[PDB]
Amino acid sequence: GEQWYEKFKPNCLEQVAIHKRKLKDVQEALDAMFLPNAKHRILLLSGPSGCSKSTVIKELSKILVPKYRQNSHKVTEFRGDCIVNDLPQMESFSEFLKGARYLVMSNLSLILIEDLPNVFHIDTRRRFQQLILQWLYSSEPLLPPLVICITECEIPENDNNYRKFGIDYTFSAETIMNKEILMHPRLKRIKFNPINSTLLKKHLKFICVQNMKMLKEKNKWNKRQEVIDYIAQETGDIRSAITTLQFWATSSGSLPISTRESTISYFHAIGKVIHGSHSTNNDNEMINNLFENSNNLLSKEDFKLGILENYNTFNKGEFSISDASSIVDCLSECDNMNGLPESNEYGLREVRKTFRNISKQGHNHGTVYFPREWKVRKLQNSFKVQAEDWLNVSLYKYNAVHSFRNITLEFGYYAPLIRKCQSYKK
Amino acid sequence: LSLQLPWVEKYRPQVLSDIVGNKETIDRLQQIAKDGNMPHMIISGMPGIGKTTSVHCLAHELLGRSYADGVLELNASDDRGIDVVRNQIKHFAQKKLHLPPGKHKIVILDEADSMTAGAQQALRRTMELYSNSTRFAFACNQSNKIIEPLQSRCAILRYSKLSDEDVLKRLLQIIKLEDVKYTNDGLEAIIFTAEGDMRQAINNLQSTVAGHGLVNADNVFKIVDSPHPLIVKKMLLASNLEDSIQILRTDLWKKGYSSIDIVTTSFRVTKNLAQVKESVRLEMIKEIGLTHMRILEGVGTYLQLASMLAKIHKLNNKA
Amino acid sequence: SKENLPWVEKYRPETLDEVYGQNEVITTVRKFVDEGKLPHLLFYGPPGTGKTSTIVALAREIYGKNYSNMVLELNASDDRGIDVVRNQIKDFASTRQIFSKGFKLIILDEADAMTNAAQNALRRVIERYTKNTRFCVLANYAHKLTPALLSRCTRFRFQPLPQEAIERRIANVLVHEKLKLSPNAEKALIELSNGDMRRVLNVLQSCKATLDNPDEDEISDDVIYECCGAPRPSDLKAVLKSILEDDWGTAHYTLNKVRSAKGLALIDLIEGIVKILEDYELQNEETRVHLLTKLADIEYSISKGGNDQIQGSAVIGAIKASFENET
Amino acid sequence: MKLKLIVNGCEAPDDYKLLRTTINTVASLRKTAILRFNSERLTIISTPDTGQLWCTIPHDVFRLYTVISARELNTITMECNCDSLLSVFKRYDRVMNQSSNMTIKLQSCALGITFEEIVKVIMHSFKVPVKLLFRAQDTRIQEPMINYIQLMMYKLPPISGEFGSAFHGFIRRVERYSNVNHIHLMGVKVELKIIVNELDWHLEICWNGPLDSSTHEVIIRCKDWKVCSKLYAAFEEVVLAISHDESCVFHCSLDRGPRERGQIIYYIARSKGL
Amino acid sequence: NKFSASTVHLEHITTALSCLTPFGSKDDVLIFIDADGLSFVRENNHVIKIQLLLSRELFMSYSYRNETEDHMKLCVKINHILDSVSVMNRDIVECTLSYDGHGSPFVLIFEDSFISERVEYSTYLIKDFDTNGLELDRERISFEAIIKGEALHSALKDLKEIGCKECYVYAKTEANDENVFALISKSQLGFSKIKLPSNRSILEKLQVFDGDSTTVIDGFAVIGFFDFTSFDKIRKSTKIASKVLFRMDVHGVLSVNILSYPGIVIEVCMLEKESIDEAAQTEIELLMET
Amino acid sequence: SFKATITESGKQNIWFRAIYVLSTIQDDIKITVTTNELIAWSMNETDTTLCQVRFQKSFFEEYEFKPHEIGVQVIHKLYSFRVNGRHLTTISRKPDGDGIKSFTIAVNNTSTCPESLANRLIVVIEMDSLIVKEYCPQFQPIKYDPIIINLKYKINYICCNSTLLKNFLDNCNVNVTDEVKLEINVHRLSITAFTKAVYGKNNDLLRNALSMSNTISTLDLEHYCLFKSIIFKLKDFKNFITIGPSWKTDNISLWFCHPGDPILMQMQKPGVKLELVEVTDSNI
DNA sequence: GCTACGGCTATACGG
DNA sequence: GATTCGTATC
Ligand SMILES: Nc1ncnc2c1ncn2[C@@H]1O[C@H](COP(=O)(O)OP(=O)(O)OP(O)(O)=S)[C@@H](O)[C@H]1O
Ligand SMILES: Nc1ncnc2c1ncn2[C@@H]1O[C@H](COP(=O)(O)OP(=O)(O)OP(O)(O)=S)[C@@H](O)[C@H]1O
Ligand SMILES: Nc1ncnc2c1ncn2[C@@H]1O[C@H](COP(=O)(O)OP(=O)(O)OP(O)(O)=S)[C@@H](O)[C@H]1O
Ligand SMILES: [Mg+2]
Ligand SMILES: [Mg+2]
Ligand SMILES: [Mg+2]
Repeated sequence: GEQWYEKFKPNCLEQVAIHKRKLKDVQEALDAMFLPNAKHRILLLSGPSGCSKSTVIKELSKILVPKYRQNSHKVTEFRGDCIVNDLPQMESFSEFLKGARYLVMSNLSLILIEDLPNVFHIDTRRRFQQLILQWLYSSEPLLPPLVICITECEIPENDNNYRKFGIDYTFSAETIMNKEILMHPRLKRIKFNPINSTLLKKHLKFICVQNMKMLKEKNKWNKRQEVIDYIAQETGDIRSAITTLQFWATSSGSLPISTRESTISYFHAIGKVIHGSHSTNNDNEMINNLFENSNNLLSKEDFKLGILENYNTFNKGEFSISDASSIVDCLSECDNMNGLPESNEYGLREVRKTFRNISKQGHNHGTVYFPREWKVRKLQNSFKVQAEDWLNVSLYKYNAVHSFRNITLEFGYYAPLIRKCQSYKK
Repeated sequence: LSLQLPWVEKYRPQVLSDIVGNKETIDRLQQIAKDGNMPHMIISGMPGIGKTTSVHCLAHELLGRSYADGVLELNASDDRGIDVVRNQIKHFAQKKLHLPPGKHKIVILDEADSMTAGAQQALRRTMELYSNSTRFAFACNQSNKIIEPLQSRCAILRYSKLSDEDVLKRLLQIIKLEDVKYTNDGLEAIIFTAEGDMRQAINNLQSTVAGHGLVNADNVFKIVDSPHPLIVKKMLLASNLEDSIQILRTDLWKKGYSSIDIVTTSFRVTKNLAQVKESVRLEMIKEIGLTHMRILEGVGTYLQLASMLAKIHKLNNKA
Repeated sequence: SKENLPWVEKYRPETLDEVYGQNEVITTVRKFVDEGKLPHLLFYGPPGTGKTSTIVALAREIYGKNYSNMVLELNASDDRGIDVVRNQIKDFASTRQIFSKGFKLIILDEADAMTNAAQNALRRVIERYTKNTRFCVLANYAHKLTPALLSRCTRFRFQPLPQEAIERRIANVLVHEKLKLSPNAEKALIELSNGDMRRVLNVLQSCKATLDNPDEDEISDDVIYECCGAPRPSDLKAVLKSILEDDWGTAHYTLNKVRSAKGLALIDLIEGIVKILEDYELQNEETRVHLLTKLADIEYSISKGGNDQIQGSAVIGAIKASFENET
Repeated sequence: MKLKLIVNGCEAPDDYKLLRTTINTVASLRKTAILRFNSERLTIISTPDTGQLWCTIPHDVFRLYTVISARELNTITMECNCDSLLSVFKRYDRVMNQSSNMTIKLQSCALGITFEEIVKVIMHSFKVPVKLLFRAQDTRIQEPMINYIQLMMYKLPPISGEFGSAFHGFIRRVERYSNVNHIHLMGVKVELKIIVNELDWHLEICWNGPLDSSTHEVIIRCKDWKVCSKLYAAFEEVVLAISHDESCVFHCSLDRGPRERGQIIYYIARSKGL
Repeated sequence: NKFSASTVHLEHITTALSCLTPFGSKDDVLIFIDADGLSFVRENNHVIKIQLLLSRELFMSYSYRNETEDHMKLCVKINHILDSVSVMNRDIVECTLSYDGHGSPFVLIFEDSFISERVEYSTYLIKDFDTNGLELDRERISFEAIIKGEALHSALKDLKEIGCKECYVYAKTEANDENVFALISKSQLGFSKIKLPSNRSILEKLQVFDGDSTTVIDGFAVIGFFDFTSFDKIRKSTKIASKVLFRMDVHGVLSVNILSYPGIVIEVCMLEKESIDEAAQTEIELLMET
Repeated sequence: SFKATITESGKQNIWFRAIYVLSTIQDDIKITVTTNELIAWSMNETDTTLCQVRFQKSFFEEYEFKPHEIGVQVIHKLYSFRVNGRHLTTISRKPDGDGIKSFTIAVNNTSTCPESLANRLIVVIEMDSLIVKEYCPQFQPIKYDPIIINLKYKINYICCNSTLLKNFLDNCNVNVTDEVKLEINVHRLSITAFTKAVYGKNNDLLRNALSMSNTISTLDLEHYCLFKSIIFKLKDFKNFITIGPSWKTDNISLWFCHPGDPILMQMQKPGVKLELVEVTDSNI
């Protein structure tokens, strides 16, 4: 009389739908974080939705927290719905983190933060970033272990005017946690992957064998295998798979089986645009589905830069120069359309059509990379700082003004070979 | 001095039996009503195909007498933020309402595609703790708008466009219950202009009967207009340039359609076109994009549309 | 004080019988109001077609002496965000009638320039309060509206004003102002307006101003062309003939003479040549493509500014090159 | 840096009142008020269009004012959290309202503020974190110079005088309004005309009482005008000076004398020109 | 000047104008000027209207030298006027309200011997609609009740404190000299009612008619479903009031007369919500049976 | 099921203050009704701060309780339910300009009540002007768990007068200092509301170090049984202290043994019993 | 004298 | 989506 993702829930660590390597590394990290030494303070779990990112922490705490606790068992999940009377919503998480640090000896309990505060609001987002930053840099000799399961999901289109970006596009850990936290030596980011087909089939078969009377009663036990295979091959979400299986089993008719559609990742979308999709051989259908399901990813200028930086992976880069010229020319034309959706459609349709007429069997492809634009902009900012310093020291010594363009082109190069080459002589 | 409900509201379905179209989905909803074990659902489809009416009918047939305090119909018109999800939805879900066996409260979050991200994140938490007593019933035109973590624990029932037979059946029921003189060609024209939208067909029939009386093709077409996505497809697929130019100048320009609308409809039709080569399709998309840029800059004129048609015909027929 | 008004504001129709042209829409809404029930309307069409003068006249004819407390009008000149839609419209359309007069009309002029969030929040207000409130939507661009909002709105298309309606309105304006207009000048007004009453009214006001004696003098075609700086058909035909037949030097000289003796702009001449070239034989299909593409490019360049002489030479060369595909 | 100052209220109700007024003003203006502790006196700096506040607190104010440092003329500069200083001064004046001096020291930086209260030895320790600035930044922070080319020092009526309450009301006339952002002060050979011009809301507040001290005009922000009005309430001697389209000077002075006089000056930069 | 009125007491007019504060905080107001005095009419969303009257006897130098019009109307803002009349005092500040006809600012000259403040406000064209639209019909009054100002103010403050998203009005009279008048609140806490006392000190008079304003009936309850966002617009108005009179007709229009020179009379009118739910009235009636 | 009336000014004030503080501890206040006393308690989201208020039968003028209702929990028989704190705190507040003549709270889950009263608490407020206000806040029946700490903690014992403590707490602010360092010595007793500082990457200053302190005496201590440098939170401590003086009928007792065992608090009234438990730090 | 209240203010949120 | 490496298992 309830949903099948409950009741038929994992009871031990073996029942958890997770790969062996993932389980072993998560357990190693947890055991390292429960030692008296505090090499790692927080464990930043991340991954797609419903990838056993929550059901494994409780099972680990069932056989880890009591062992290392003192004598004189579960988690301390943060409730984001508790509206305290004399407490602002920003201060709710502050109080949570300031009261959860007292669980060290005789009160040890893992701190699980899955439902993050409204990080879409800038003020509380930076307050949370500061609070977790204080946790890493805390002078406290002993702190309890802490886990932040940031479920990555593609934030859909919104009516927010600007509100910067990042958290308005994706709900990844990089859009919530800042670079200082990610690169902190005491942070361990163990990412999670979608559940493999084998474990999904195993668990679905376990559910089916645990309830077969109604399956055979509704002449579905003989058709169970195809349904299980289709469900385990269409989605990598365990909870969604169980819900779909329950919906199909409880039903009585010929309703087609449907499941949630996964969002195509950035590298995945780049590969689909460059190489294609094995499922669909029609370019128009694939492009239309890609734009309809994920338009927040194909609209960013990074994806065009991604194609520009990754189209040299087809046949390791041995394709004709004319194809590359056409691709880059059309990319420039799309850049010259001020971000219209038509330009976004054309810049991918042309690439897919070009990489279709030259598709040759038995040609190894290379690897892709993120566009090298952040490095370039950081170097440009460094050069800006250098030019500003040079012009500042220039005006302080002598009354001569020099334009930044000339500094970049002429002054910048000759300034060392003049000043430092005469410092030698002094 | 009107006091007369529109035909859209007048013959609104109150049972899960007169809802035409999507026979399998309606049968599944009937099974849910019979049993009561309603799972979380996210109904998705084109506008005006019974998405909201089906949810309301299933809520009426599940809660029954407890419909007054068993359903919380929230919508885009009402305030839907993180605060409202954390207080009103939380209290409604947390409410201990006695219900018949196998019955759960139905939080009707209609137009859930327009909800804020933080509200959906709080919905995740409230649904994780309150799903043994309450069952959320989302209703949106696009399932992708609802975040995947929410879709993880919600069953998906995507609605399809109503066929020309179910719409005809419901229209005939309305005609019989209203005693309206009809013509076969008139009903065919109503179905054609409906484009699978039952509410639009009902509105067109009501307008035709109230303004002209007898419902035939002439009276339907003298008040309702042929869909412009079809004239756009006709002009884009015209082999000869003169034919397309005439189809534009007489059926989209003098008819009173803005150039920007003509460009957007052309882009959509090209996206959803068929029997055209991929290179031709992308070249047409590029031409439509150039024309769209020219329209947006402020050069919106018939000349730009004619140039777009000329470019399309040139890339279709070569040199 | 109505005399101290622009002719586009003091000639605004006050009753449905003064809204010429849109006869089908007027008849349909009259049938609706006479039969009591009025569906949620949506008026669409080019600007200046009477999409507001019709709805305001309908509101006046429905709510006599009560056009103020029964009708709420919101336009782009005021904020129409989420808060406005969720508070003001809801409060107005959620209250009982003043004197049980009927339903509460809500006129949303220029609803195209509205955020999609507001357009989606308005739909449930429209559907949940349809018993005592009927919404009217005025928009010039249909692509700006949510498809669901279009679904829950009966669509009336305000087509460009036909020649007969504009002629009748011009006759009424002439009678009211005691003016005289030549039939050729009236046809020039028809072609200049291209389905827009406000353009005709403004040009007539400017012509009356341009006349030394607005009483004993007749507004001729020359006045109608001089007051707006528009090219006469004769000069456009001469320019087209010079470009199509004479050599490059004489064509350029004729173009310069036409654009200098009267001050005519180049874009107006381009539009006139385009219009005169539509009803041409042009057997070869490539000539049409060349003409349309090159003239559109030149018009786009003119819209961004530049050298008028170079643009005119480009026009001449483009037309000559396009008509070389003829032979 | 053995900075150890001692403040008391009962033995002198004027110097402590001046110190409290300065602390309240610097707290109201902005955060992180600079404290330039010299050997001769003390200056509570408040430097960000935005106005600047400068005061001269004589060493006679503090019973054991000792500032010893290796820098020039024993100059110690230390930016401090004025909010915490405001809180501790509020606590101390609450203690006085309810005979222990407010002894302060520089513990390590940190201000070892402490004072006892009797309801009963209730020692209220109020350590406040404080930074220490260098000479280069201290030399960078300097009091602005006002050229007296035509600066007219309109002598404001004393508070104790009969006209004092009327002039205070005249100053606060524009405060009660809500849509007031910029105030166009005008001074003529003398009377004060508080004139505020908007799109439709006109204002011609004028003072008719006798005043002591061509025309002078300046436009200043109403945010600083409330601060000036609050300052005018405490100090008996008050001088308001107007620079023609250049600046505005609200010169307050507390003549302790013999004994060094204390003054506080707030320079207002015309938010917009004439 | 066509109009010129001088007053010595500013706190009274200040409170009278501040009674309009709960309405649009920064918007336009209409000021009718006639021989009787000057008035302030404010309407929000065409659902609620408030009218404040200041009689001639309140002032001391009322002239009204205009002759071409029986009444003179002008549209100005509210915040600036309230701030000007909030001048308080130290010596009486004699206001010099003036208006020199069409195209002239509504000048407020304040003289305090030492201070000669003069304030001018430009006039906006018109509200441009029939203001007299919320007036109740004096033939179909459903009920007429009089309640003291303090009790109603306390009840409205209590409703505001507990949220009170929507409000109901319950009025019923019995032949056994037992009259019941109370307000129901649909808030986050559910349906909460506030029963006013039947004593004549609180409720001086209660007469439930039958849509004719003449026949008094017993056992019939008049339900008025009013949105509280408009019902709280007169919360502070009753705070300075002595007696408050309630009038609601069958047209769903509430009329509240507030009275504290013959004092100040505040005549407000409110529209009634459509009451979509049929069971809402039924459940209110069932709740009122206890 | 039960009925309890509060016909007094001070009793109503202390009831409102206790409800407000329990709301400032957790979003929903949990109330357990018994045949001898009314117990309202709240617990933090981290299971670290727990406060229980026990209004005895003598607190209510008419405290009836009939557990013969058809949830119910048996150990004596007591009925427990959970109600929203933010909804109960806006009911018990004293209106300004008027006075609460009678404040009674009751519920009847029997078959007599209709669906409108089903799972709806009844609280009735009567003004001095005879104005009667009715509210129906919703509730959900739950089960009560008595945390056995007071029976086990009764380790050093400290009894101090709450006047100076309350003054120091109201002088403190919950946004600048979030710690309480209660240090008691044989010579003097000191309470410091300090704040640990957090250093950034390049030895920056991420968190300030406000160190408000207060030392009074040892003789003034009513009972200083040393038989200590304990540290705990501040925000809940101030509210629990301010609970008491709201009734004009004031001291408080301290219980703590080890840095791991939570510190126990208890201050009593003629009809109100107050208890607070806070988990401290074990950083020796 | 203390109160209960009017005005001030620090401020979490708003758009 | 493609590559390289890596166990685990039938
Ligand atoms: N064999 C199984 N393996 C994993 N989860 C299972 C299994 N059987 C049932 N479940 C349920 O499926 C759900 C999966 O939970 P998790 O994926 O761990 O949570 P999650 O990853 O945080 O999901 P999100 O990110 O909140 S959408 C839980 O409710 C489990 O109780
Ligand atoms: N299958 C159907 N059978 C009968 N009437 C229908 C059907 N689908 C829609 N309608 C009519 O459509 C009108 C309202 O339909 P809705 O369910 O509100 O539209 P919708 O499917 O929810 O699309 P949106 O997104 O809400 S615009 C009523 O007049 C219904 O009678
Ligand atoms: N049918 C008509 N007959 C006579 N005058 C008309 C007619 N339609 C429009 N006009 C005139 O044109 C003016 C502008 O028309 P409106 O109805 O106010 O605006 P509109 O036609 O809706 O165009 P937009 O989209 O609002 S800019 C009116 O005030 C009339 O003077
Ligand atoms: Mg989880
Ligand atoms: Mg719907
Ligand atoms: Mg218009």
